[PDB]
Amino acid sequence: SPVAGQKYDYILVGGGTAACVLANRLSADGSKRVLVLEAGPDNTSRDVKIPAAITRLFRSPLDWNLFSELQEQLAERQIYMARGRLLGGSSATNATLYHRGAAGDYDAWGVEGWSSEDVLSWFVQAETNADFGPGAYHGSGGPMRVENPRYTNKQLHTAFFKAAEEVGLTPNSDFNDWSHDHAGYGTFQVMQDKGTRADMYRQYLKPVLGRRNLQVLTGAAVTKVNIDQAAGKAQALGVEFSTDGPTGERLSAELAPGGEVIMCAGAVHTPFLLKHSGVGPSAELKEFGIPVVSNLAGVGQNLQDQPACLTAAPVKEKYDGIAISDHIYNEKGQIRKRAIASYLLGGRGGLTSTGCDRGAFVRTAGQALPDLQVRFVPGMALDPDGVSTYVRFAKFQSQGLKWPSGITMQLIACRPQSTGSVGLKSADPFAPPKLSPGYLTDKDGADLATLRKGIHWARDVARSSALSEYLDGELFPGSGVVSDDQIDEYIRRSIHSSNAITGTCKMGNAGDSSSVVDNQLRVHGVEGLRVVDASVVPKIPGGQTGAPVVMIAERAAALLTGKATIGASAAAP
Ligand SMILES: Cc1cc2nc3c(=O)[nH]c(=O)nc-3n(C[C@H](O)[C@H](O)[C@H](O)COP(=O)(O)OP(=O)(O)OC[C@H]3O[C@@H](n4cnc5c(N)ncnc54)[C@H](O)[C@@H]3O)c2cc1C
Ligand SMILES: CCCCCCCCCCCCCCCCCC(=O)O
Ligand SMILES: CCCCCCCCCCCCCCCCCC(=O)O
Repeated sequence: SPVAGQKYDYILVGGGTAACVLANRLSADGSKRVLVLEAGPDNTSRDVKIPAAITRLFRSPLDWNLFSELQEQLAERQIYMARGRLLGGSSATNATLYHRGAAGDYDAWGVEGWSSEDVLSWFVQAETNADFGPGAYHGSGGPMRVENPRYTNKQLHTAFFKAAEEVGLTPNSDFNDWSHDHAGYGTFQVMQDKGTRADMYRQYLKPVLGRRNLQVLTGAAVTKVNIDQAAGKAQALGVEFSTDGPTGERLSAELAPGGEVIMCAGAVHTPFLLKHSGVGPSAELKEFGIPVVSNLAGVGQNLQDQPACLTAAPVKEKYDGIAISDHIYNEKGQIRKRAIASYLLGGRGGLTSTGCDRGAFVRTAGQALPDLQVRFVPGMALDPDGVSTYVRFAKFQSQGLKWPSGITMQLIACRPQSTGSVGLKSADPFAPPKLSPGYLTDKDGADLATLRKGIHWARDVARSSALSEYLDGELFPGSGVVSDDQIDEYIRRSIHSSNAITGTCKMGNAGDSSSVVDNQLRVHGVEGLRVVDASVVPKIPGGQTGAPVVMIAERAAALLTGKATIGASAAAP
């Protein structure tokens, strides 16, 4: 209906992080008609603009409210896996931490034309940094905004840093500078613009909505990619979607000649939609009577996510009032006047904080790269599940209760060895995917050992003089949890997502049989079909995954507009 009689040069499935970048770059020269189909609504929520309101986005209407299959290995629990559902996607609902990982993470992909030396200029191009000028590792005029956090907990941030120094960890002045080792303690930069969320809707899509060659539909749930097995090769024709949920008429947006469909539905929904389109393991598609168009083993495999557990400790009675929970709420759960004023006057104070923007990368045992990320929070978890405690914190407002003053250290396996999957539980394209995070399933128990040693590291830091000055015992995991076996069980019962999720449409070299796309991001076995989102990441980098997604989208846009090629190698004689 809004696409009737229209031909598009690019159809983007999803309007999330990658999609906002592509919509911007691909519509730039005015020659090409670009359609964006987002299932969620427009990006207008105040809860998206205010970083501390991440607490309100979990388990909300702007989230997919996805739960995993029962995990036998995690005390037989379903795991919540937060995913943004609106223009800007998960960039609109995330913790805003700005990480690229290490040069070694990209070289470890071993994909031609995607080495650390290939990707660096694409990170730098995207970047405007308020605290790092132009140099080998920072750009200055890109659409992203990155800055040092504009909240500082004067006692607790300083005490964390001195405690990490007291246990002998080195500082890292810039976690995105590849001229030095990834490990160390310091401050995570944030995708914020003077303390307001700088999501990829705000930075890439919203500024160009005036473009007549760009059409963005919200409330538009893609149901499958339309693919024709005519001439003698599967050819994308366009995309089926409903603007009215499961009962809506199935509409078809149509490609112009030379048109491509680009999957931008993210590492959960892209492989889900490809399988509904006949692209996936033939046995899984047959299960639900989906005709096999491209028998591709890798689709929905290689799901990598960074699992988390935490410690938490209260402060002494005399340090009551010093935590971020005290900066945001008073003792009745009323939002502090000082926090509102600081946010509106100059974009500072507790409302600019996602809480978890100071920390460390640590090697638990002589690894080539750090296996542990620590996120320090100058406030106290009231649940061993940190995402649950954030939902609790949002619900706490106006309850007339006082949130106890304390700290948390979240431990993340940032370069995990476990993999999971995403597939189908039904033929209905509106049903939730069959989602398996696969936490703690690696053959050697490496991810569990990372988190157990993480808890020992957090206890060493909390015991050090600088922090123990403020603290008064331990709430989580608590004095009941001391042996290696007790810690493992605490981890199984409390492990939660740190919200990465990559690798379900793995990019790979020619000859790599686990790959779903080539190094041009083309889906194997289909013409005019690409994936440009977190799905394509072969091997997850350490740290949060948003900045690598924007880098991949920037480079794909350059490839599709003819501004760049990918690979590299001189022809053999
Ligand atoms: C709570 C949370 C915290 C995070 N913390 C951080 C952090 O601090 N820093 C960081 O860098 N990274 C963080 N991440 C990860 C980062 O946000 C993601 O890796 C990145 O945003 C993913 O980009 P994407 O384009 O691949 O997918 P998304 O941004 O998820 O975009 C996918 C889009 O597709 C849409 N979609 C799905 N199905 C359909 C359909 N059938 N039809 C139409 N549209 C559909 C979705 O609604 C969504 O808008 C976090 C993630 C979350 C969820
Ligand atoms: C954890 C609780 C998070 C609280 C966040 C909501 C705080 C509400 C403050 C009152 C609204 C402030 C004025 C509106 C600011 C609108 C967002 C913006 O335009 O940047
Ligand atoms: C925004 C400030 C809220 C304060 C809440 C109290 C402190 C709790 C720390 C929670 C445990 C670790 C952080 C969990 C981070 C969840 C966000 C994310 O993963 O994207």
